[PDB]
Amino acid sequence: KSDDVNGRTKMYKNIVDGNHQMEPGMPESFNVLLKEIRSLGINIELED
Amino acid sequence: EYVFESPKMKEILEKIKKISCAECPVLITGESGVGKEVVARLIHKLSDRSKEPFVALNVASIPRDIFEAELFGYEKGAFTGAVSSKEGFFELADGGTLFLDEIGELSLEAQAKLLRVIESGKFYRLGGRKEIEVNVRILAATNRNIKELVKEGKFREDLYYRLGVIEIEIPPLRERKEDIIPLANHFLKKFSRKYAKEVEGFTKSAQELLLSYPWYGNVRELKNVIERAVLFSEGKFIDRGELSCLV
Amino acid sequence: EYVFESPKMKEILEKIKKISCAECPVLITGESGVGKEVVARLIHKLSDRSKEPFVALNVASIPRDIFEAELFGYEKGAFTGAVSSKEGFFELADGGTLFLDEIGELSLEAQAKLLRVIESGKFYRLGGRKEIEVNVRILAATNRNIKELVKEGKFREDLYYRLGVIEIEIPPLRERKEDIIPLANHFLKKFSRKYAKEVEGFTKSAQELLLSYPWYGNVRELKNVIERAVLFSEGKFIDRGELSCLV
Amino acid sequence: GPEEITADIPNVGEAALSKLDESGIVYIGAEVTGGDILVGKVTPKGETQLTPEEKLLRAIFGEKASDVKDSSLRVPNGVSGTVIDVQVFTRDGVEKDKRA
Amino acid sequence: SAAVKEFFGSSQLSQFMDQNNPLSEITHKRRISALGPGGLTRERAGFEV
Amino acid sequence: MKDLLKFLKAQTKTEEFDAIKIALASPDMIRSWSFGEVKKPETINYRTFKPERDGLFCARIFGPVKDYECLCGKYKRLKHRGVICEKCGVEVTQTKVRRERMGHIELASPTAHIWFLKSLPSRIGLLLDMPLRDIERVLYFESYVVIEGGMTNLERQQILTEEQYLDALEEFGDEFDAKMGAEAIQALLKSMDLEQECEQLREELNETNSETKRKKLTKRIKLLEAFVQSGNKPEWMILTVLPVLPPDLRPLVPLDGGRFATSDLNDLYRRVINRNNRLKRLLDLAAPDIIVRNEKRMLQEAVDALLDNGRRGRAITGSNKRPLKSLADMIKGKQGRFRQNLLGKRVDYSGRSV
Amino acid sequence: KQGLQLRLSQQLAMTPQLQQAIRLLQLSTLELQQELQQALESNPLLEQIDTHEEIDTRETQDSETLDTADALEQKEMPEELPLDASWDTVYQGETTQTLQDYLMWQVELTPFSDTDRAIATSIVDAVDETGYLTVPLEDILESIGDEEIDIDEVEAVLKRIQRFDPVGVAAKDLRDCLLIQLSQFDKTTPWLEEARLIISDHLDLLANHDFRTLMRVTRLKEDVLKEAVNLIQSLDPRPGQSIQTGEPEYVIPDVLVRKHNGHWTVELNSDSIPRLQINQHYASMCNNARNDGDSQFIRSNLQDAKWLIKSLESRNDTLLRVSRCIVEQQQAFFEQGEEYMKPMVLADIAQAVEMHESTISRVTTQKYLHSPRGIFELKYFFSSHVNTEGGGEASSTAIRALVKKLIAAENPAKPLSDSKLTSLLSEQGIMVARRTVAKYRESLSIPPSNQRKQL
DNA sequence: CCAGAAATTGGCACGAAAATTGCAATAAATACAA
DNA sequence: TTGTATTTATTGCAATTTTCGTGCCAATTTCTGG
Ligand SMILES: Nc1ncnc2c1ncn2[C@@H]1O[C@H](COP(=O)(O)OP(=O)(O)OP(=O)(O)O)[C@@H](O)[C@H]1O
Ligand SMILES: Nc1ncnc2c1ncn2[C@@H]1O[C@H](COP(=O)(O)OP(=O)(O)O)[C@@H](O)[C@H]1O
Ligand SMILES: [Zn+2]
Repeated sequence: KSDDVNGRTKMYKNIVDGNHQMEPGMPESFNVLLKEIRSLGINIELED
Repeated sequence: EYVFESPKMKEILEKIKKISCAECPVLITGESGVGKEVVARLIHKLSDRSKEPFVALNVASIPRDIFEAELFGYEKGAFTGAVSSKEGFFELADGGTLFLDEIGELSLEAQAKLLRVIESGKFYRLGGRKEIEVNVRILAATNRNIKELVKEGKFREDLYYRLGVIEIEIPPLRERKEDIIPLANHFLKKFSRKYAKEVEGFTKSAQELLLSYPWYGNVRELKNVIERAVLFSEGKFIDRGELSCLV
Repeated sequence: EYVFESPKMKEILEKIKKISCAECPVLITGESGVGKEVVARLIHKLSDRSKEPFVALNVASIPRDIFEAELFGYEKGAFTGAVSSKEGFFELADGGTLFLDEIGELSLEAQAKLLRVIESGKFYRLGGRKEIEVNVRILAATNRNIKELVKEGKFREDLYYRLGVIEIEIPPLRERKEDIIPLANHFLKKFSRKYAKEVEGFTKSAQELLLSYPWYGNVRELKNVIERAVLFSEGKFIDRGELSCLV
Repeated sequence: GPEEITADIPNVGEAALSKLDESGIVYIGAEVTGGDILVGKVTPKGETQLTPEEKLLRAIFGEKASDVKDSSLRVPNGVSGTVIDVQVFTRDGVEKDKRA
Repeated sequence: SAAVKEFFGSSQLSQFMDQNNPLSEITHKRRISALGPGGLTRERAGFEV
Repeated sequence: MKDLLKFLKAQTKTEEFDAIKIALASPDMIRSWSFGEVKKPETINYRTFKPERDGLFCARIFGPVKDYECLCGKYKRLKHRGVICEKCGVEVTQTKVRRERMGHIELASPTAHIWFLKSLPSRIGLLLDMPLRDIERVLYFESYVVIEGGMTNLERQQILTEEQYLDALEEFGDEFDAKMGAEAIQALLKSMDLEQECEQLREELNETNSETKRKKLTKRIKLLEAFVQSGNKPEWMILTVLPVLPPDLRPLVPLDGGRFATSDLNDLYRRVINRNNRLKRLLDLAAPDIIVRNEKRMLQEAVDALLDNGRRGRAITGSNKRPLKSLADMIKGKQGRFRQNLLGKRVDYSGRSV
Repeated sequence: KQGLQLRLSQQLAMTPQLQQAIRLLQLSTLELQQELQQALESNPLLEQIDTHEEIDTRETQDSETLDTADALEQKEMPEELPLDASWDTVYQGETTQTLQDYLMWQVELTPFSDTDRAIATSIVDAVDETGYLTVPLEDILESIGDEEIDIDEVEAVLKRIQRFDPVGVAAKDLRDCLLIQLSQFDKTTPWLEEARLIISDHLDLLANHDFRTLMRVTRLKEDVLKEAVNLIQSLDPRPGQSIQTGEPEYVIPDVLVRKHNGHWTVELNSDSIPRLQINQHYASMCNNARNDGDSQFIRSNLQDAKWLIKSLESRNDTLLRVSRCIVEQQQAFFEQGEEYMKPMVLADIAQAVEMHESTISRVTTQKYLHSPRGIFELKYFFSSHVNTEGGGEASSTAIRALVKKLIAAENPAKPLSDSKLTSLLSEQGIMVARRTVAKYRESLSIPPSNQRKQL
């Protein structure tokens, strides 16, 4: 409902098709936060 | 374009086609008037630098004192009288092809000025302290036997092995009996429109005389004879009488 | 990139290794296409001046009347044209190596103009009233027997011992039979890789032919012949027929 | 080039231009709802290269269509009312229209 | 002129007149404020003022 | 990719993970992150309205401004996907890669990281066991510090003023080594050892018994053991390369009239780039040190302002006397990512009324 | 004698003393700013006036460590509420939907297969902002990436896409777009079959405005032809312009011209005039007590900075003088618009300001003037002339304006040709040849006489 | 009504006028130490 | 009483290309008699 860019489109398509099911992903704001923390010279990364 | 009829000319053209992909310098040997410059221009067109400029120079007229000045250019303070920097022939031919007419006549002393430029491609201007790198393909044409000059102590063998990587031989017109009639017809057609004489062809006697003659000046002498015949004829076809310039 | 399979080449390499810390000028003598430039650059690389600029200059490329200006530079007001202070090639290679290519062709007059610079490193510019101290290691290359030219009177004996602290002789390739096969293989590999050719070696008859011809251009002639064969190659293996220019 | 306030918009129907006067501005007393045009304006779209297709379009449908694009003022969605007052402000040296 | 325009247009004590009704305008014009340039702030004001 | 179906299927994947790891970044890591180096402080051309080359919005570094088109326009459609134009250098791909491509800036001289100097207790001062006053004086070119003790009576961390350094230089000559700036601190951090300090502090704690000094020794030993166990290195606390944020996360605000205005982050980046370029030019001409020291101090201050504006001394403000927001401001506070966008957010399929 | 010799000579030297501070006139404001940036980078003694300011900040900042009891102890109110709520309980843009976004939204909600969806994605990628397909289907088939697919599948997917909203989008050419639009109409439409026939078969005749061969071939009357043509003209030639995404681009003027007290005042745009300054801090250490190398360095850099500042000031003065002279000469244009602009060449301006024509040419390159009428170029006011009966002159710009005005007020059934346009200009005193009139008409992209008639 | 016979336009060429750029370091007036 | 180093004061020519107007003519649109 907020910032899963692919999830929004998939949810809308499924609702129109009559299939009330979602495929969640990663919010975009967390990726923005990762980039902003990296811009400070700190190495933060998703593991495995 | 250019007309090639004899088997030797076809073989030369095929070899040129095969070696056009090669960037090696070429040395061409023959006589005066055999068409070495035409072959060089064909080679330049058939290579990948056809769009690139082609600079052909007759090195038999360059003064010895300004030899380095013309070849390498110079800076502002190189000598007296100069106020501005000047480019060199290699730089002017950078990214293209440089052709040298009558390389056999070159002086032995000046042959040392081209020992390193051909291989290394790096040189300094007069009055300068900066090294310049280029990419120029060297073509040389000569009517003299280079190897004989080397053996008789007149040519620098290092420069020979620098240029003697690809060899081309153009036989004179005396071995081109098949390729006399097409050249004569082409020259007649060209000069008929050039001088508005409207002459079409030749008669049997004129063709026989032109074919039987062992031309020494080759294509140049044949073209001059055709031009003189055009200038001094009024008929539709040129007979043997109008060809009185020959022996 | 450089093949040293002959025992003499290994001896030369070991001597070069022993003189890496040696700073004295060296003189190299050999024939055409033996590898004087390669050996000199290997000496330069193995010395303490590996990262220092390596200024290679040919003495014959400078006009006679501006030779001093190109050798030492000039100051302002020295002559009609001395617009500003300019340094010479010796000051250009400060702390590095200066490579005098083809020192044999140098005239007697020029050899008397550089007797104090090599031994002491001090020279005055044209118009400069201050003494210039420079430290450049000098490597000279020649294709002439200088030890005989000093006797014949065509070379100045004073400069011979200034450039005769260390002398290197490169034997001709026709005596270096351990190099012909490896050099031919390396050249064939390089020219096949560059020309997109599907050839990957010689035939046994071709190998026997390459070890019997009396090469005169030595390594350079071998490279030229290999390139000529690669250009006109028509099979995965090169036969004696392609190398018909030898004998 | 300058934007023009005009009543001749190439890409609108005649019904949508019924409420505009000869200067391209709505009449006093008009009842308008969301989506209606209040002031008609056009904007230059540049100098498109005269390709054969562009020449065909200009030949068939006219030149005004191929030179300008619509940038009119429209009633926002969910807004209705009656036009009771119109004011025009013009810079010095610019020609005044009929409404002014 | 710049200082005068800034004061009369973008000061904290210069405000659009409240115009709901006449009482709004009368109340707005008779208003006293402890805030502004040289006054207090609603975070540092206190409890006794 | 060759088959377009798999190519489209593989750009909507979700990354798999089960943990998050944080550490310090070496200059090699920062260089491996980036796609190019930023060299010019310009952003937009204002004549062709296209990004400048090597600028803060360069398409050769950060990506295409249009989907599957390069800057010049030789390659334009999906049939040329994954192709680098040899004329402009722009890849042919999606324009969303401008959200996840970073750049880097090569600094002329080292600069300290303001977070590892001003977050109490100071990490540099705790590792080197020096007061914060001395480190601040050295970093901002107000005093000297000895790097190598030498054969004289100068200690390995002794602070020397101008006159003291002058007389020491004229007395001892070239026996010692004294420096100022971030280079000196980096030299101290690079030349130290951790195991010897650990064992010495452990033996000192074993022998000497105290209350405050025992706490100090415990703090230092904990810091040393943490640094040893972690893969970090002390000299990584001094910046040599500077990361640059992707351009779509710091967009330019367009206004009616064609004015692009400016953003605080872009302004701070431009100031850093200008100072770095001027110092790079000055170092090449062998200019007198009396000017290059001021240039290095200004570069240090600019980097500090970019990383965290207002934490150290004065704060750089805008035209209307408002301090510029830095990266830390974007991260922390009640207006930062955590409070405003991650712990709560606005949603679709919602309404409100009386 | 040929030879490079070093000698002492007594010769005469010409005066090439030029080519200094001359390249600063031909550049625009943006390139001039770039050059100034380079100069500031290379010279430590040059600084430019800025606006950034720095002020001290030492106020304490509240953190979480403040205990809960202390919060209730304090009489003051918190600066920001810890609770995620407002006091009653950086700018970024927004996403916009383009034509391709709308098309992909419709593609997502259509029962396609995976292969068909990839084909549709490629097709929509190959659609421009006017609504037409910019590549042949062969390129799309090549970009699909496998050889198991024919061209009929691509055609079917394209036909499905062409029925999206707007109708006619992703069409190959104009005829295809018009036929697609017509296929959506009902058969009850009166003039449908004739319009369909005209579009399908004879569309170039309508482009050439024949109206004679057209009726002969289609065997129709004049009224039915007019009705069909009006129906065709009611269609949308650019279906992809319903969703308009764009913004106009502007140019910041270099010279401002206004009218005060009935007099034309000309000045420079103060928001864009370049300027520099001398850094006093570095230049204030130029004392002999310091090192001599430092002293010579600072002296050289200060002299260069002062010279550059003088050159910039002179450039600004020259530009202002030239603009003022040009405005003064062309005064009737600013009061009555076009048709009143007198002919002008660089020689007149150079004589008026006592300079060479090269200086005038360089100063007026890529310079823009703002007037109450609009934004123009400084070079726009120079034009040729055509001799007018009685010794007068007529500028080509005025003649073009007159020709456009005459053509814009003609009878549609009888378009005015070059022969009649010359006669109208002949009776006004202008003596302009037919070829020149045709050239002027072509320069305005106006069709010839036979291609402007209407029914 | 229709076919044979008259205006229209844009390419190409001519001379002449106008816009463009390659010349990159100089010279004259003024103050100070012997 | 003078000879030298410093500070301002120098924004124009001459090739050279590009463009201006205008006439000739060949491939298209209009005018008139059986
Ligand atoms: N060991 C080697 N391996 C490969 N190539 C070699 C070797 N020795 C010589 N060559 C080749 O020999 C060629 C000529 O070398 P070089 O320039 O030293 O010749 P030179 O005539 O002695 O030089 P110079 O006259 O310029 O002093 C080069 O193209 C080089 O590749
Ligand atoms: N294939 C050809 N077709 C037409 N003319 C040729 C051909 N070959 C040679 N020639 C003529 O022969 C002449 C030889 O000129 P050039 O090559 O300059 O001198 P040389 O032959 O002595 O090198 C040229 O002028 C050219 O016209
Ligand atoms: Zn490109």
